[PDB]
Amino acid sequence: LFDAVEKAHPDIFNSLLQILEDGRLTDSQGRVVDFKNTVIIMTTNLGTRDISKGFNLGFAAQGDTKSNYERMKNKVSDELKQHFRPEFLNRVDDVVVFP
Amino acid sequence: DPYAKLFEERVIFLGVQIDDASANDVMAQLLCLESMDPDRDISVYINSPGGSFTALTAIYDTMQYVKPDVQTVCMGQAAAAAAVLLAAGTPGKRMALPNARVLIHQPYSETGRGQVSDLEIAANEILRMRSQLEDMLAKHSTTPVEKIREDIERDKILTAEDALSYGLIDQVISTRKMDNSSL
Amino acid sequence: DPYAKLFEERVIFLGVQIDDASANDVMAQLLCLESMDPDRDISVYINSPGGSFTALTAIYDTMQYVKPDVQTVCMGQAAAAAAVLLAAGTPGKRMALPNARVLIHQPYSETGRGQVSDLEIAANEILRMRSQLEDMLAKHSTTPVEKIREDIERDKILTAEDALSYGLIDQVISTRK
Amino acid sequence: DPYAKLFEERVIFLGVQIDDASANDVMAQLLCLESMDPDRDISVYINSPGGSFTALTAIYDTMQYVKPDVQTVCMGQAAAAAAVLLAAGTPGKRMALPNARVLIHQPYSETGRGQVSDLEIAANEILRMRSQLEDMLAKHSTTPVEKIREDIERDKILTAEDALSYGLIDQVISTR
Amino acid sequence: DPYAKLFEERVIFLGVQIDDASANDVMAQLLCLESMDPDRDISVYINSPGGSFTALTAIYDTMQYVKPDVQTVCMGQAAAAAAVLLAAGTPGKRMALPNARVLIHQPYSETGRGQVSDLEIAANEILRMRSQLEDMLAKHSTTPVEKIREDIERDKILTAEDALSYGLIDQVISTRKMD
Amino acid sequence: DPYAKLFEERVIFLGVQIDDASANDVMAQLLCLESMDPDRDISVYINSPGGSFTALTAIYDTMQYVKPDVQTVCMGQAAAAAAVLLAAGTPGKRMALPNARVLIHQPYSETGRGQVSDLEIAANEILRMRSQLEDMLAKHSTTPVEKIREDIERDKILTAEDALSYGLIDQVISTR
Amino acid sequence: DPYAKLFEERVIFLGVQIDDASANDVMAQLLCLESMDPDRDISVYINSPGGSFTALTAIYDTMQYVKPDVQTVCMGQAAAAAAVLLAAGTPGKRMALPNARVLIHQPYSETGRGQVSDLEIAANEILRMRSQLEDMLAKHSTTPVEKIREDIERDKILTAEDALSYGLIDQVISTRK
Amino acid sequence: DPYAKLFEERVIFLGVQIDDASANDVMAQLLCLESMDPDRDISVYINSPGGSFTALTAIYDTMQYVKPDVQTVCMGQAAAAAAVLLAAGTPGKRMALPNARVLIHQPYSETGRGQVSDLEIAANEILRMRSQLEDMLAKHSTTPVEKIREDIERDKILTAEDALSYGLIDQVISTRK
Repeated sequence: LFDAVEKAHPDIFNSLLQILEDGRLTDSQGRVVDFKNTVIIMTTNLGTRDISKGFNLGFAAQGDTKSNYERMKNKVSDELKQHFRPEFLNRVDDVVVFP
Repeated sequence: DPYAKLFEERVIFLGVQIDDASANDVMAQLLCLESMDPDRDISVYINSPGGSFTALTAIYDTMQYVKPDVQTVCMGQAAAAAAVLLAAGTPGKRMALPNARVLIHQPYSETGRGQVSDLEIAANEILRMRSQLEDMLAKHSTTPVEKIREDIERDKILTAEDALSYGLIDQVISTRKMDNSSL
Repeated sequence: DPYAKLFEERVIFLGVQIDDASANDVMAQLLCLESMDPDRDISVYINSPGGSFTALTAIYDTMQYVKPDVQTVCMGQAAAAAAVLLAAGTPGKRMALPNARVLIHQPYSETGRGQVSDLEIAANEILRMRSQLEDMLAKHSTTPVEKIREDIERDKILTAEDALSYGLIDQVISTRK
Repeated sequence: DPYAKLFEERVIFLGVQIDDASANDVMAQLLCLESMDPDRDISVYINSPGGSFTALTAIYDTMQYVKPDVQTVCMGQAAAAAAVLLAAGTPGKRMALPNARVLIHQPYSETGRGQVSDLEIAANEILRMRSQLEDMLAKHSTTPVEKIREDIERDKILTAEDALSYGLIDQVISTR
Repeated sequence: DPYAKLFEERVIFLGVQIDDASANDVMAQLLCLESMDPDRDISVYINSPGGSFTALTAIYDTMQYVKPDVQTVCMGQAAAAAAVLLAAGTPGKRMALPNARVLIHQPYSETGRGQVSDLEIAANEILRMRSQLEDMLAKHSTTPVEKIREDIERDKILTAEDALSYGLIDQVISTRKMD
Repeated sequence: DPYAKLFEERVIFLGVQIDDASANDVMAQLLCLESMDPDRDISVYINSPGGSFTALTAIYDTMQYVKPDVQTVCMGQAAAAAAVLLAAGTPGKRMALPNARVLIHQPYSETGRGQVSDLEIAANEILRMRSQLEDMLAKHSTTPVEKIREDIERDKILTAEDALSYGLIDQVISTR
Repeated sequence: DPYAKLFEERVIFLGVQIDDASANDVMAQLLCLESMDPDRDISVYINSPGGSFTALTAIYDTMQYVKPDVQTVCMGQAAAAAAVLLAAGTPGKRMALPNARVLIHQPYSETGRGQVSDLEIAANEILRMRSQLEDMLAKHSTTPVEKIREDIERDKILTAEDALSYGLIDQVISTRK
Repeated sequence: DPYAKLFEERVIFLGVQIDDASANDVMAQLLCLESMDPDRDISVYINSPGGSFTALTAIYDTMQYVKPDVQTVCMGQAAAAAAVLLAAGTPGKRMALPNARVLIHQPYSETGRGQVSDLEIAANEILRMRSQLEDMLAKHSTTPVEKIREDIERDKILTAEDALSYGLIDQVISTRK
């Protein structure tokens, strides 16, 4: 488990690539340790700063029919694409948004 | 600076007479906004008393060229060329203030002194521009082209609901509405 | 400068005549103020000698649209367009300085040389403008609409107490509490 | 610039004509100075050759509204609107320089071509403005309203001692 | 500042009358763009109604001398010298918006009071300018020079398709979704 | 910005025709310099012709009001109100350049068309300004008052040594 | 701005008419460029239509005094004094664009109302300025002084190749291969 | 900007019509230069076509007032009021360009409508001004005052070598070898 992934430097996770694609990691002594039987979870709250928001700037007729879940899902997707490299997000099996 | 805050939220604001400098600024801003994000919509607020025709044409082409949808808000008045820009927004996202008017009329122009051949060429050009304006107004509206030709003979003023019935706009805003907020 | 601070505590000055640029700036500031805090009221100070009708309608619409309540203060004078802007505030929050004048009159306009058809179209347009103005005045006041029709035939100047009794001002401020 | 500095020593100049823009600037400055410290006095320096009546009214109401005392100093001249603004200060704080002139006269107005009814309305309005001006001059001075009304029929110029005898100022300052 | 961002991507706007100051600014921008990167494309956008001939020649010579390819895009109108500048871009990289107009005509000029010899010299100079104009137009077009002379006798206005068939531009770009 | 440096040290220039705007500018500058330090001295340089008399009285009051001493240096010329300002400094430190000139004359006035009574009030007022003029000229000089009356009837131009003999200045600066 | 960069690599534009302000600015930039580096070249690009004779002489004297070699490039045109500055550069480093022109003619001037003696003094100065002009032209050109005197009687326009044959420039730019 | 760099090196550059504003600017710059260093010399560049008389006297007095030697360098032209300032610099440091010219003549002035006494006072003052100007010319030159009086009656024009012969300047710059 990697808790609060967004609060680390955006380079440590460069070391997770070979973990998420090859299931292995080499220490400084040259020994290979496999990760093929582990379950990797990374928790974050990116893109959730605007849950208590009513409307956007500018005039608009009617209103957003989408619930908070859809708007927050779109915001999370945008922030995830903004924060992480495409090759890192291409290796993650599932991205789950918590309502 | 409220204008900078509006721009950061992807709102392009047009409140001056449409000329070459204003058209260049609008096109530059539209290109920059498209480059920043080719997915988020761009909002254009119209409070202009018409303007030149070439600048109108350039702005219209730039609006039709960019990838993101364009949301046009009539705000005050749209006298001669601003009405076309209001009608040139993405269908379904063209709205207007309640107490606003939209005016439409055929273009007005004048030429300097010259020989008869030059005046004939100028008249041909002006007729071509008028036909182009009628085509653009017919494409982005509901009424048939013949109705447009009959209507733009003289100054025609339409209210918000009159414009909605005409098809230039799609919605009339009344008051700020909160989101559903249903989790 | 004091202007930036007055903006910081959500106060907008309208001290010049109502034109396109001034209305545009006022409505941009209104939108920004609504965005920053959609619950705290926005204070608008009226010190303008009227202006164009289209800018009047734009400011009125953008002031009725915003969620926060609008708190309008008449300051010095409020003539024609400024009178409507002052009277368009949230009920119970439209107040004026003790000594002040509110001037109301029917719109005045000039039409260029043209054929008869254009002139009668312009006459219809100005009649529609007058009708819209009197309807807007009637909506935001307790005075009957026909009384407004006969009153706006000529210049009508009202003091703070006259405006209070007319239905345009809710109360008059005298000293800080 | 010395203007901003004297602003934080809470001194406000009125050295230009009293019009809408200067009135709004002065009103905003007064509001900000009250906001910064609602207990210390605010100094208003007057060097203006009069101005419009609406600006007079707005500045007068703004000065009368706030708690902090309006300490009014007059240099050079204070004519028409400036005289009323100087006399509108808190009692005991209205002082002027030795050889300074204060001019008082009835309002002067000009209107364009119009019908009889419009001219009658304008005349009524200007008479009301003159009556209000006399009312403020009476309530902010010691001279009875009748003599003030008789005096503003023609332009009257008063020195610092003459102003003190009239009742507009409290004391004359020459050197600290 | 949108113009600064545009210049950061090697884009130059020409939407003002072609005079000495605008020509100097355009040439300085071209030299800076060449210096920063000598082998990458430079985009020039034309929305001008025309201008003086000397500034036109200066801008044309600067564009020809600078080695990276120049892509000229017409947005609104391109009249007189603007048409020549639009046609002076790299072949295959000259574009116009779907609704645009290109105006071409022979030069017009004014001279002051003077003796007959000075007037004759000025007439020779203006005829030389016109001949240079047909030479420049024919060099960058697919139209015979005699037809060029016949066409530019009076005001000739061409749409996007008319300009494309006439050889001034190379493509009419409709939208972005439809490549 | 040499002006900023000179204002930083102690220096204030008066090299523009005297009017309300320049008057208020010098007011702000003098008040700021007094606020920054009330124990030093202020140097005022005059290279301007005359101007409005109300501004002259106002700035005379301002110099006579603040506690710091005011030094006057005259270069180029000092005409009309400028001469009075030069002579209005603290005694002992009023100086001029060798080629400087001092011009003095009776005040010039120009009023608009009006009724007889308004013109009469204006004439009395301008006589009052004239009387203030010789009073100011005499109280700061060693010349008899009636001599000033008869001298200011027409244009009177004096050199540096002539001004020193008149009593308007104290020293003539040749070189430090 | 591009101008600041080109000044960083030692470039001076002359795109306005020749007068006191432009000449004074040229003085300032030339002196500063010499002070910063007296070894590298200084480039002057001219697009001027002419100007006063006093600024002509002052700028010519400044260019001659400044010991680093000065390159001159005629970009759009060079008329009257601009041609003189074009010829006043370091020999072997005077350039002109292909579609450029150079205009040369005798000076034009006017005098105010006055007595005969003052007019004679002014005419003598005018003749002296003209003589200095053809002397300065013959100094930096390969043509005989009599030919210059006869040619500058009226206006004369030369192309880049004509200017090269006349001796005004040294190289005619073609392109950057 | 090059002008700031020139000022940092203790150079005051003057190429404008002498008036009150220019005189006050020169006052401020000279006083600041003296304050920052009262020992190192100050160079003043003259490119003006003339000026007023009171400003001339003021600037002459303040330039003679300062401790540092005031070098004067003339470019292009120095006429009437500029010649006095050019010749009033410190001895041995009055410098001219090869083609610079100096114009000298008596002061020229006008007076308004007025009574005969006022015109007589003005005429006496003008005669005094001319006498002061000729005294200043004699003081700072090697020419007898009678020759100056008989010469400044009408416009006279001197080149660099003629200015050196007249004693107004000291040496003529040719080039930096």
